[PDB]
Amino acid sequence: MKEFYLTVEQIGDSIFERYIDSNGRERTREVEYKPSLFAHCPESQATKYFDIYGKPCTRKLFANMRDASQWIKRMEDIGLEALGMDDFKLAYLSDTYNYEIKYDHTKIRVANFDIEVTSPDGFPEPSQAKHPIDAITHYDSIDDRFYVFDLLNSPYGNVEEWSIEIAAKLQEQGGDEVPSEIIDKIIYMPFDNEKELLMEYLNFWQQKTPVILTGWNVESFAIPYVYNRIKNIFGESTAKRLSPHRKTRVKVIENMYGSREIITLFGISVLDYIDLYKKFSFTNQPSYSLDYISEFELNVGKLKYDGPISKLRESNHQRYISYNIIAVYRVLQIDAKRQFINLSLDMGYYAKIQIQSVFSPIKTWDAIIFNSLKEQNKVIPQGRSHPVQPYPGAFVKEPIPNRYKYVMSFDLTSAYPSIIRQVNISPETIAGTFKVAPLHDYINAVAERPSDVYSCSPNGMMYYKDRDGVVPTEITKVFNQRKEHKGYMLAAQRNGEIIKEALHNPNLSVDEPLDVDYRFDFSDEIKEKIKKLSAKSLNEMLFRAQRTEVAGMTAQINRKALINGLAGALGNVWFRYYDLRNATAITTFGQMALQWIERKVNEYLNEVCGTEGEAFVLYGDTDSIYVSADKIIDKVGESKFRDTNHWVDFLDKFARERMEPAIDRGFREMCEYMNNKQHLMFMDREAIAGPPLGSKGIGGFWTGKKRYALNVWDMEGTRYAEPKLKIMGLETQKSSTPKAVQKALKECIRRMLQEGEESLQEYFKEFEKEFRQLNYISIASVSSANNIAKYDVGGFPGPKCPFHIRGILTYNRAIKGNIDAPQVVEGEKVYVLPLREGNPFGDKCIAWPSGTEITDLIKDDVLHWMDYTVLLEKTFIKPLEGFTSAAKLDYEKKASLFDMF
DNA sequence: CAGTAAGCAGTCCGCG
DNA sequence: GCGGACTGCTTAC
Ligand SMILES: Nc1ncnc2c1ncn2[C@H]1C[C@H](O)[C@@H](COP(=O)(O)OP(=O)(O)OP(=O)(O)O)O1
Ligand SMILES: [Ca+2]
Ligand SMILES: [Ca+2]
Ligand SMILES: [Ca+2]
Ligand SMILES: [Ca+2]
Ligand SMILES: [Ca+2]
Repeated sequence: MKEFYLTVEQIGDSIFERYIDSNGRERTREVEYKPSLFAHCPESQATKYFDIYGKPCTRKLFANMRDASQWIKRMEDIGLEALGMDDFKLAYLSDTYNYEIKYDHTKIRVANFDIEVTSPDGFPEPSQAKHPIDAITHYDSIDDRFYVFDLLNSPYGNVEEWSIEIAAKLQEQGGDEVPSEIIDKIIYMPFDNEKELLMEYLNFWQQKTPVILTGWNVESFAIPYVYNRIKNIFGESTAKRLSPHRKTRVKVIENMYGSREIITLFGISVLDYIDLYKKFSFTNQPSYSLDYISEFELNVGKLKYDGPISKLRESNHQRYISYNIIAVYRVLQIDAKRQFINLSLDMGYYAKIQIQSVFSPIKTWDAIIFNSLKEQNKVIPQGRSHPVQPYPGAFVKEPIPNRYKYVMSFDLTSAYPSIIRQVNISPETIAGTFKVAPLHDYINAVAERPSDVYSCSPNGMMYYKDRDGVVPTEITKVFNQRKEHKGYMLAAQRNGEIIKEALHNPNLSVDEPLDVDYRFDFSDEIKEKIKKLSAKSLNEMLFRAQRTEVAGMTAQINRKALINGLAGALGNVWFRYYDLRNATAITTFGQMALQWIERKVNEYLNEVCGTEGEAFVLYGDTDSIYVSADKIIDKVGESKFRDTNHWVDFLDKFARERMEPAIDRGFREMCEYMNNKQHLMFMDREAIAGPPLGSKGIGGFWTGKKRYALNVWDMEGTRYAEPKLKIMGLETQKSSTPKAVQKALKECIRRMLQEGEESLQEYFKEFEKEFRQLNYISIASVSSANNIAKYDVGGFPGPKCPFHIRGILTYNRAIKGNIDAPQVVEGEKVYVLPLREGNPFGDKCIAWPSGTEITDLIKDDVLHWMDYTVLLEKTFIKPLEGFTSAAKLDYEKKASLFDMF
């Protein structure tokens, strides 16, 4: 097999590399890597190295990495550019793996661990590590085993051994329901004392040294806790054994407010699953507890126990251990679904970076572009300092707030990356500037043609047409990967809808789910067999289809994020190729394209309908248009349609056979006008939206920019078994809106769009009458809580104190002098409730940590004083009034003359 | 981390 | 009470 790196570090003048050799064995080597850097030189001097602009360079080979770093400094002191890859491990990987990396995940040791620490005096701070580690569960991907290290004797209580037999039993038998599929994979090790536990853990770690290290909050909790506890008991040298090269750094994490402490283990790649989830999941969650995320992702019940966690070990050690094991398994289950570890490996190996660098698109792109340029003996420019400067972004059309009955949407495939490729936007392809006219002159095709030689953006930039830039070249490769995975995602989705249909008529049989590849559209033979399956087999197939769809989503959406991050990186002062000329070339071309095509679509539709001046495009955002199809439907007449699916077909055909050719023609003209390198503006139909045939549903509505709802029948070629709501921006979509409120508002919207005014009034009336019964958590608002200290003035709200911070301060007073009460953590999320006048908390709201029950001390008082009226008005009624006035509907029946009888 | 646009909640305060 | 300036937070792209 081909070799691949596992980890790489620079330590002084050595590269330390862990790798898989040609026999699939793990090895470690220390290499005294001699880096090269580059300086411009005279033309008269023969060389094969040129910078990205074609100026000749001489290579400088250094005796060692420190000489190279010192040289960079002296070049700054002289005032001359020091060219080449200044991150020497990236140069090392590029030299050592000068081919596309084919990796084998089965040879990569992925460790997933979690620790428990009993603490009587509040949260056990990792930087102090003053309490014994009383349990570790460490799952090893190569052994496929959960290694359980269990402390039997502690100053906080001596306990009996954990029982695997009780662990396996149902909770209704008194057991812990540790899933049966892992029972045989548990290797249980009890210990008489913490020192032997930790010594054995370190010996185990030595034998099975993680390459990828993950778990839930491991970076901010488990790793620094284990490190510091070992440090405190044994000394530094012993704690450094967590690093295969015995090197660690205490690293400070700083954004804007405050700072925390993480331990960098040299030669390990830490991918904390919480950070993987935040970067790659594209959710915003009200809470990031593992119980909360597990429930959301896996539909598994909360891990339940009596009393506080600080008393759980002594009261029920059996359950204490079982829950530590389950917690480790839950992260593996989330990963089997979401496949974020697989994604990280793919992207890391593609770029040739440290795997943990996948969190940084700047570092990812820096390395991809470096490897690409190196191939052609080209030399990358030195990174420079730039002051942060604002620059313009997308255009968003102001919609007329209204109901909109029939709507078809279109938007550009991979808009920004496509602009980059079409225009040929790249550091080395800048050809010059032209004299710019106001944007509107380009939109209306009245401005002078920018160039007869170069490819242009309406921001005034011109680009070469003779050859692709490195940015277009590399962005295209990742775009193509994205496209392949999106294809699989969409096929899985369509296949899902086939199964849902079939589920209307399940067969009364005992049979099995078909063995099929859900990434490909089901053949006719598969469809026929599906129509004969039991409900059990169909449901199993649906679950499997949806799992495939999720896997495709992870792979495609994060590749989309990476390429979109390249368009962004051009406006990031930290990027090697930062250039506001290029960042603005992209955004300004986008504004033009949207408004250009708005004009073209309006002109086309006024033509087919025989009108003038009428606005068919009602909305657009960045690269999308929403076209009113009322007139199209009305031209055949609603009476002509057999059912909903019939008009959906008709509009689908109209979009494909009339709209898209017209759109393509308009964009080809724009490409010619801008003299671009390649026409790549592909604006495909997204949504077909409307009310159910013969209903009083309104179909859709807009309240304003980035705020709308549509009843959709077909999304990007997926024809739904049941209509789906596309809601953007409205409160149903915000993590800040109470759970129960999101649900009620969504049902109100469903009724509006599918059923009409009267249905809406029925549901509102019922919701208003019943809502006081809803669980307090389900009706609590949610907010991130930053700068708690800034607004805290002796425990009371300072000037301009935000509502949610006020709540926290209320909470802090209510729990003051309580060591065991959960503390609100700076920068984390809180639930927030309003309080009625004259409550014992002495303020108008309270907040507590999100994803948790409020502490029992005050729970009963919060419940007694919760202001249901304020809650209702602010979270439900106010947004609903916004929706209904926009749609010209009433959520309460108005008096009519019929009332006289 | 460190792409921009733009919505709504809330504070503070004006607005005769 | 609304709205304007402002802070805070959260989406849509
Ligand atoms: N998360 C993001 N980061 C940076 N730029 C973004 C992000 N989301 C959207 N954009 C910018 C770049 C996109 O090309 C453009 C249009 O957004 P959008 O339609 O969501 O994606 P897209 O056009 O790149 O992919 P798709 O093919 O799925 O439509 O807006
Ligand atoms: Ca725990
Ligand atoms: Ca798009
Ligand atoms: Ca599309
Ligand atoms: Ca059937
Ligand atoms: Ca779009």
